[PDB]
Amino acid sequence: MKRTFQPSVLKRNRSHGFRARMATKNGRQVLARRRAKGRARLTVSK
Amino acid sequence: AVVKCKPTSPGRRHVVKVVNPELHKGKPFAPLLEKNSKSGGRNNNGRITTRHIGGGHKQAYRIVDFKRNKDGIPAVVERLEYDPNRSANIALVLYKDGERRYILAPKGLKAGDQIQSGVDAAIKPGNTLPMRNIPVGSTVHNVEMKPGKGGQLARSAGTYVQIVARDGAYVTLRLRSGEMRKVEADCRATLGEVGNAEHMLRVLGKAGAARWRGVRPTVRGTAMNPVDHPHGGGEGRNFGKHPVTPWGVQTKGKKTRSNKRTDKFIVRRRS
RNA sequence: AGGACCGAACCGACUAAUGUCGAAAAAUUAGCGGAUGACUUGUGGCUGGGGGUGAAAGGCCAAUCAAACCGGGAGAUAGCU
RNA sequence: GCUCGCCGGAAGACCAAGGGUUCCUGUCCAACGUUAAUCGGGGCAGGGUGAGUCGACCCCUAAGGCGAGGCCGAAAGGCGUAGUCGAUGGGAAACAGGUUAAUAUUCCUGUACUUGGUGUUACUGCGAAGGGGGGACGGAGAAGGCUAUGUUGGCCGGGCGACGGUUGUCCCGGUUUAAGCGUGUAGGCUGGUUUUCCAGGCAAAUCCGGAAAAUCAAGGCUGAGGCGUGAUGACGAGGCACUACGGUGCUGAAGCAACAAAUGCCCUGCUUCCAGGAAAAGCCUCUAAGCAUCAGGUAACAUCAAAUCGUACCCCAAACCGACACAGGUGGUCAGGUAGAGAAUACCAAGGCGCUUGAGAGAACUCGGGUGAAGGAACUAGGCAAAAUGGUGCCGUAACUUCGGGAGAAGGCACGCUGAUAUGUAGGUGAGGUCCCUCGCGGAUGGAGCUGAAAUCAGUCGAAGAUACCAGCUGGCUGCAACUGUUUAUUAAAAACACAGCACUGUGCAAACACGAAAGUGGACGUAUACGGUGUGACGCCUGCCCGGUGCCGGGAGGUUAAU
RNA sequence: AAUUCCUUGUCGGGUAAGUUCCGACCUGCACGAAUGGCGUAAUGAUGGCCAGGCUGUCUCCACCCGAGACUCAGUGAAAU
RNA sequence: CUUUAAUGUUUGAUGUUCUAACGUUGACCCGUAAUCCGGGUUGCGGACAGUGUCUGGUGGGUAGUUUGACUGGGGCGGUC
RNA sequence: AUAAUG
RNA sequence: CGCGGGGUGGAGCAGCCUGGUAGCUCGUCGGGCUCAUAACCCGAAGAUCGUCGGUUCAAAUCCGGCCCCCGCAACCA
Repeated sequence: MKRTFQPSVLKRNRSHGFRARMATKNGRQVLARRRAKGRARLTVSK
Repeated sequence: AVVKCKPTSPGRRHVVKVVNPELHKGKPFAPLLEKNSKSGGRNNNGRITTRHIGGGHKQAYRIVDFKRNKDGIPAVVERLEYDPNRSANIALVLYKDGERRYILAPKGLKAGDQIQSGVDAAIKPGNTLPMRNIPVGSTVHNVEMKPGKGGQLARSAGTYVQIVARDGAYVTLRLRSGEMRKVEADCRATLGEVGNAEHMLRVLGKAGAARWRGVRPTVRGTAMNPVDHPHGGGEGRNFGKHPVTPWGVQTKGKKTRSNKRTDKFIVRRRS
């Protein structure tokens, strides 16, 4: 079967990445929730 | 000649190609070419607008000379050319100054023919001059809605507008739809009928024929579910509903012409 | 010349068997259909929750779609178990 | 270590995507491996990723994202100009050999090549977000010229062989060599050079474009491969040498010819067809704003610089994606022998493995299959499943039809080996020689050698010669849909959906319509032979009767009618 | 007849025997001319039906070869 | 007061011409190496069109919901 | 202007 | 078996929701017109209302049963 997740670091960085979140206020809300959450992982990264 | 294809294979039996031997077999004049990427019918929002289009063979836009800005300049057509976007053929006119620009091809045109533009020009077809020196009732095309606009009316193949009345600066016209309307006398117009009138004769002849035209197949509304389309439903092609557009606007008899401000230009309604 | 014929790759998923604590949350085996085209696919985008997309099944949109998922109203309500 | 067996268009060898040390060595093993394990993608420790030439980064650009002002929007924000991102594209340049336990076009050896900076010398007018040329393009088909590669012959080296023959028409092995440089071929395109004039190319122009003559008939561009050089070098079978018995040191002959032949190259071609087939920069060329004893531009030489990142391993999988060491899913490249039309398929080479539980028993029953007397669909919801049909050449082939079909209709015949025709033919390829010549990778003549079907005749073997794998069941009536296609991924591949065609209807462009509170786009850079919508669904013969109800359209007298 | 209730209508053909199929009789429960009507060559993993051929589909199964079942050793589930 | 004529004043109901509002996805020039936008001339329309306020009408495109019970089960019928 | 049949 | 409608001169149809006194066309009968028929013209006859019972002063009319006809319903495993 073809699994729904076919990996791709580039497409992941361009959407789920830090800069993709910084591009709009809605992503900054996400990062604010991340820092509020206290999680060590702010965003996916190399 | 409009040769009919032999039914050597299925789906070719109904094909009726319109051969045009006069057309040049070679590459288009390079500088006038420019990119024309497909839109897919999507808008800036990216949501679909014009349904059942897109796809088809790649094509490049031609910079046809609508305005005919040159005045009193002699010219000779170099070679006929086919514009994939257009139904009508285009001619690569060679101006005396050596500048080249494509224009719409009159039905009465051949290679090496001489033409010219300007307020003077000539009654000879293919010339483009403002509607004042034009004799009443002569065939015209590429009419401008406003002076300097370039080209608007009857630019399609096989289409032409004939003068019926000339009310001073106003110039009444018989549009191909039969809807009479006046235009400014200052507006330029090209004499003679538009060429490639045989384009209507083509009947495609195959299921995939829409696909390279950028046309896409249309789904009938009865086939659609009631949630998606106002029609449809039932357990056996049930109907009985009044016909409508998918958004619910009435069809098969629902006029929507009400700009109001432009109505004054209109004289007689289409019939 | 062909949405042409036969037939691999490739694609499509018709019959039966196998298998339904299976090797696999849809397969494999033995036969099929398409296969120069309305073809297939790689890569990167655009279109999204009363909307998208849809050669139209009311399908598809992260194994969930006659209205996705997440979180918040919310300890909703339930003459019911 | 000796044998068997499997894939061998892969079950092999290189990468990308994607994993993140799984790579190599030492050592250990509880836990990890469906078994034991002194084994391991497991534990621990150490080692391993070498670039001016590869890629990325970089210059540039498509879809598209962001977006200085701006427009719009209750706020958030949306749209979008200049710009700048975005390779899945384009853009300068490296090969051969050798070496490590694990890395190399990256190191070493040999041989080069390209883009810039600087200095000297000899000369010269140089110079933009500007112009032009170039970059720069489709499907399909055909044929020619070559190569990768294979076979044979020759040559070289070795063997002459443990059951019969085997110094011969004999057997085994080797016969490998690039980038660069020189020549510039097969072949492809375009008539060139000189001068004048000019509303053309947002300004200018010697460039391009156009109009004129002058004058000769070729010049120039593009272009695989070949031949020399690179290379009296490297590589090289086998001996000769040392063994911690893993390997190292040394030596090293021939290294040609003919034929077959690509999906690879010439070809980003030629021809043909329509569905008319990116953008920009690097590149070439022309000027302006400018600047001339300068700065710059060209040529030669010297010299310097080319940084940064990736480089291990897996990569159709136990390392990716699948909760598994999972019969699944995952793009590209290289690519041989025999048989065959074939990348099918069968058997093999190089190469990789025998799939992480075995040993006996040989029951019912289950699964994967072989064969089976007589009947041959009597089975059953139903010829489901199996059996069978199966290739090439040739004969022959109906009803019906839109005159292409049906059709590969159906139904038969000829298929092996050997010899002769013919001490292997037709054909293909092509040396020696001769001859022409404006001398070259030449044009003719000439035919050795090599390669090599097919057909006829004769003979012969087997029960069976398309002998295996491979490899259509066919015919007739009829329903339906024209047909190709498309659909419920994961129980519905269909009469449904779509379909060309036909009809009606909407629309004069600031188009109807569509998204969006709006701006703006889409339609469309199209516009009435255009497009949207609906219905119908090739084609052939056709398509009536009814406007009462309902929908639409036209008309406006009057009745009525809200805000005001 | 993908519409036909009554019904397995009736007549004719195919089969020894045919609620299906083909042709026809029209009493069309409840076809009808672009939610098209009637034909139609080619085409079909389409529906129904017939023949040849072919066969363990069956009459009636039999035997053999392999993977399990079984025994021994090792590891070691599940629903309930 | 009734009935009526001339002129002025005060406004309403119409039909034409005009420009200054306004519309301009006409052309040219500039910001500007930008077709956006803005500004300046000019052309064609022109107190139309358009938007806002208010209101009539149409309105399943959309939203919130209704669609009772009794019943020898349910529904039909009947009943309250 | 309307008149069928024998 | 349920709901709704209908039954009237020889035939096809009103009146049958507000019960006092059933009409229409055609056919039939008689007399004209034509040499005759059909037609035309004139005149006349013909049904106490499917049948059987109840209220009501009185019923084709309202009510109820029965005998018929017709449309529709006869549903979800």
